[PDB]
Amino acid sequence: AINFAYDVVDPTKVIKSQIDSARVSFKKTRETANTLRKRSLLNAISYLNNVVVKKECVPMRRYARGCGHTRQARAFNQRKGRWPKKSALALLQVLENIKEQAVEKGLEVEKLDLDHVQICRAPKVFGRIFRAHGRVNPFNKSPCHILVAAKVRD
Amino acid sequence: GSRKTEIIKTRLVRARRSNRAIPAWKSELPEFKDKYNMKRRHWRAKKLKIY
Amino acid sequence: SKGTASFGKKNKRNHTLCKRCGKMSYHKQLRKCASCAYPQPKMRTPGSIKARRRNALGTGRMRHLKKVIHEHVHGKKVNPILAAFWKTIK
Amino acid sequence: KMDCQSFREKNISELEEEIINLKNDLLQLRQKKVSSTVEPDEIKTARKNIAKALRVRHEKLLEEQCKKYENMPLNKIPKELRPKKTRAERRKLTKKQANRKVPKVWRRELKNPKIYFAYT
Amino acid sequence: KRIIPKPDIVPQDIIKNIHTSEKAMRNVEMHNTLVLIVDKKFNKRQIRNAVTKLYGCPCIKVNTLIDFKGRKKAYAKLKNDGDAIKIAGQSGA
Amino acid sequence: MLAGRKTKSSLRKKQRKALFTAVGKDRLKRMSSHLSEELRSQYGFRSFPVAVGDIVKVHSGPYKGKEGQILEVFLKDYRITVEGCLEENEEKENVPAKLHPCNVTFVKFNMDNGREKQLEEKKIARVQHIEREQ
RNA sequence: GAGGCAGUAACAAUAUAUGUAUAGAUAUAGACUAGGGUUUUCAAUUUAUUGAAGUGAAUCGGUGUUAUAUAAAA
RNA sequence: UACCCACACAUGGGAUCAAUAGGAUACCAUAACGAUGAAGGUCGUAAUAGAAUACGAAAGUAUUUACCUAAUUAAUAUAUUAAUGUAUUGAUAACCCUUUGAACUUAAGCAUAUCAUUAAAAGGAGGAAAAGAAACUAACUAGGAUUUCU
Ligand SMILES: [Mg+2]
Ligand SMILES: [Mg+2]
Ligand SMILES: [Mg+2]
Ligand SMILES: [Mg+2]
Ligand SMILES: [Mg+2]
Ligand SMILES: [Mg+2]
Ligand SMILES: [Mg+2]
Ligand SMILES: [Mg+2]
Ligand SMILES: [Mg+2]
Ligand SMILES: [Mg+2]
Ligand SMILES: [Mg+2]
Ligand SMILES: [Mg+2]
Ligand SMILES: [Mg+2]
Ligand SMILES: [Mg+2]
Ligand SMILES: [Mg+2]
Ligand SMILES: [Mg+2]
Ligand SMILES: [Mg+2]
Ligand SMILES: [Zn+2]
Repeated sequence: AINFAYDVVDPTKVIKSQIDSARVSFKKTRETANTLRKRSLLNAISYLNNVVVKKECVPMRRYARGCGHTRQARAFNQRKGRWPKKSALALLQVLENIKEQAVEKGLEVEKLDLDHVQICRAPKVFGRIFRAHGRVNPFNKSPCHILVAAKVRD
Repeated sequence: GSRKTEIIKTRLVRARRSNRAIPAWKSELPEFKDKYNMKRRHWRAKKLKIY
Repeated sequence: SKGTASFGKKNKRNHTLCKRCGKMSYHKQLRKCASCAYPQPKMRTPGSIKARRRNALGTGRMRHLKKVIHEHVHGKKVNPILAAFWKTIK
Repeated sequence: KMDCQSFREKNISELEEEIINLKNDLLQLRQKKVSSTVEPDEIKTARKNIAKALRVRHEKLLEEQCKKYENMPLNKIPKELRPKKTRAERRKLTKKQANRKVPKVWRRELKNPKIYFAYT
Repeated sequence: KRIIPKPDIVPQDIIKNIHTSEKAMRNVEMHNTLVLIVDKKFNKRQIRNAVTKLYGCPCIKVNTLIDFKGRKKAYAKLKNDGDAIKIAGQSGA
Repeated sequence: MLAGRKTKSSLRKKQRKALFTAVGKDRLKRMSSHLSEELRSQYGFRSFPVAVGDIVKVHSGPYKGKEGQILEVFLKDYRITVEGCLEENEEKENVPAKLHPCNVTFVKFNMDNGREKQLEEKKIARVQHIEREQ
C-alpha cells in the first residue's frame, strides 16, 4: 500500500500499477528506468526486448564506477553501457499489466504515454557467510518498490 | 544406529511427536487466527543430545 | 595437530541419564552423578547462588503439599462413614 | 448420562455386571472412530459413567470393613483405617499424660484454692 | 495383599480396536490373520489368551511390534478357516 | 491477588483485576438490571441477575426507548444482544447490537429452570432483615 | 538503527529442429560397528511445506561367565 | 550527462507524549513436611492436538494417585517367641545451639597486630530457640532468678 507521489488532475484516463518488494537488486533497476519517461508505451516494450538479446545498451549514470566502454552507447552521447537481464524482465511484467487494463476500459493503446516512473528502497532480508579464521560476516540483499503510471496524450 | 536400548527408543519417540506445526482445525478459531509455532527444530541444524 | 585435524576423533560418549535428577550428567566409568552425586543418600550442595533457584521447593507439582496448605485455611471435609467409625474407637 | 443415585440402589453382585456391560460399550464406540464418524460428545459421556460406577463400589466394600473392626484398641486395627493428622502429631504425648504430677504438688494445691477479690 | 483390592483384569482392558490399513487387509485374506492394537504393558501369553475369550475362535501364534508412533500392534494367527473374514465383518471393520 | 480474590481496596489496578478474573457466582452478579416500578411493588428488592428470554427495555444510551427480547448472553464479555436493534458492519447493518446490561431495565420475566424458586427465596430473606432493625 | 569504499573483491556458469531420446564430460564401487534420528516410501502444492503409510524372530545381537570385594554388543 | 543548493510530495526507522491484569520497599497475621511413602524427575491421558497448563489406566477439569526416588524383601539398635511388633534415615537456603576455620585489606614497606570469636564447610531442633531461682553486687541509712530497651 505504497502511495504514489503523482498528482492526478484527471481521474479518468490515468492508469496505475504497482509491485511491492520485488526480489530484484535496487541499483540495477534504477539504471534501466531512467530513460523510460516521456515515451510511448509501444516504444518501451520494443526497447526492453533489445536489452535481453543484447542489441541496445543501458547508459549508467549514477552508479557507474567500473563499467566497460562500448560503441552502442554512442546513441546517448555516452561512453559506458551494460545490459542487465533480470532487471528488464521485472519491468516488462509491469508494462504488460497496464496494456490489459486499457483494453478492459476500452482505451486506445497507441495514445498512451509514460508519465510517472519512480522506484525506492525496501526493508532488507538478512544472510550469513563464514570466512577465514572462523569469522562471520553479513550477506544480506536489498529489494525495491516499483511504481509506474500511464496517461493518455492530449 | 539400529542398536538401541530401551530408554533411548522411548525418549526418541516422544521427541518426534513434539515437533509439529499447529493443526488446521485450531487455526480457524479467533484465538489462533495468525499465531504459529516458534519451538520447531531442524534435524541438520541443532542436535538433540540423547546419546 | 591440535586444531581442526583432531576434532574428527571425538566419537565417544561419557555421560548418560541419571535416575534421580534427570540431567545428562551420570558418568559411566566413575559411576557417579556430577550434579546430584547419585549413589550417596544425601544430595549434593549446589555450586552457586543461581543454582538454588532452578529446582527449588515450589517449582514442581506439589502433589501433597497443596493439600496440606488447603486444610490450614479451610476446614477438612470428612467422610461420614469414617466419622462414625472413629467414635467407636476405645 | 447416568446418575450416581442409581448405582447406590443396586446390590453388590448387580454392580459388577454393569461395569462389564459399560466396558463393552466403550469397545464399539472406539471402533466407530476409526471406520466411521462419531458425534463430538459421545465418548466422554461413556468414560465418565465407569468412573462414577467404580466409586460406588469402593464405598460399598469399605462399610463392610467398619463392621468387622468396630470395637478394638488403636493398635489392633489396620493402618489405613486409622485417623491421620501428621507425623509430628502422632508422636506427641496426650493431654492426660502431660498434666500428671507428683503427690507432693497436687496434695498441696488442694488445700489452698483460688480466691476472688476486689480493688486495691 | 491390600485390604480393598482392584477388580480383576477383563479382556476389554487389553484390546483397543482393529487396524484397517492396506497391509492389514492383505493379512486378513491371504493368511487368515488379525491385526489388533493392544496396550503396551501386556506380554505375548496374555494377548493370545484374551483373543480366544472375546471372539470364541482359537488363536495359535502372536507376533508383536512397537512402531515409531508409540503404539503396540499384534499379528494374531487364526486356526480355523474363514474366521478373520467373519470377525472383521461383525465388528464393523 | 491471584484470581477472584474479592478484596477491600482502593487502588486502580487491584480493583480492575477482580473485574477481569472473576469466576463463579461473582461473574453472575456483575450482569444485573434494574426493576420496573410496578415490578418493585410485587417483590420489593432493587435488582436481580439476567437470564435468557425475558423482555427488556433500554433506558439510556443511543438506543433509548426500544423494547426487545434477549437472544444471547456472553459471560466472557459482559454483553447481551437485544431484539429490534441494528448495528453497522462492513457489509450490512443486519448485525444486532451489543449492550451492557446496566443500561437496561426488564419489564416481564421468564420462568425457566426453577426461576420461581429463586425469586421467592429472596423475597423471604428481605423482610426478615427489616424485622431485625425495629 | 543506518552510510561511504561499491554493485568493487571473491565464487558459479555441457551439445543438438523434436528429447521418458542420440551423444559428451568428471568421479573406483559395496557391506558391519561408533555417531545422526524420520532424513525412508507415496500423494498434493513449489535437497522446500503439509498429510498418510511403513520396522513381525525357539535357531540375528543384548539379557549369561569371568580378567587374580561395582569391568567385554570383537 | 555528472557534481551543488532551495522548495514541495513519497520511502526507511522507532525517538517523544499519553495509558498499564507488571515490579520494588515498609508493616501485620501464619510459622502447617516425610515408611499411613515427602521434595524432585521420566513416561502417558483431549472426539478432531503442537507450545503452555491441569491431571494418573477411575487420567486436559469425596475417592483414585503409572515408574524411578530416604526407596526399604534393606541398614544400626531394642522387645517377645529363624519369624513378628516398635523407633531412626530424606527436604531447608531467614532467625537459633555446637564443631572446624582462612586470605584479600589497614599499618602509606612488613614479620607480632587488624580485617575476625567473620565468609565458606559440617552436625542438631522449635514456632520460636538458648538462659533461668546467687559457692552474686557492693563498702551504703545498703540491694536481690533470667531476658530486652535507654
Ligand atoms: Mg575493474
Ligand atoms: Mg569463503
Ligand atoms: Mg573452523
Ligand atoms: Mg549408537
Ligand atoms: Mg554436523
Ligand atoms: Mg581415541
Ligand atoms: Mg575413561
Ligand atoms: Mg519381536
Ligand atoms: Mg571463476
Ligand atoms: Mg518428508
Ligand atoms: Mg573490604
Ligand atoms: Mg601494607
Ligand atoms: Mg598503599
Ligand atoms: Mg605488599
Ligand atoms: Mg580472633
Ligand atoms: Mg518466649
Ligand atoms: Mg526452652
Ligand atoms: Zn543425577
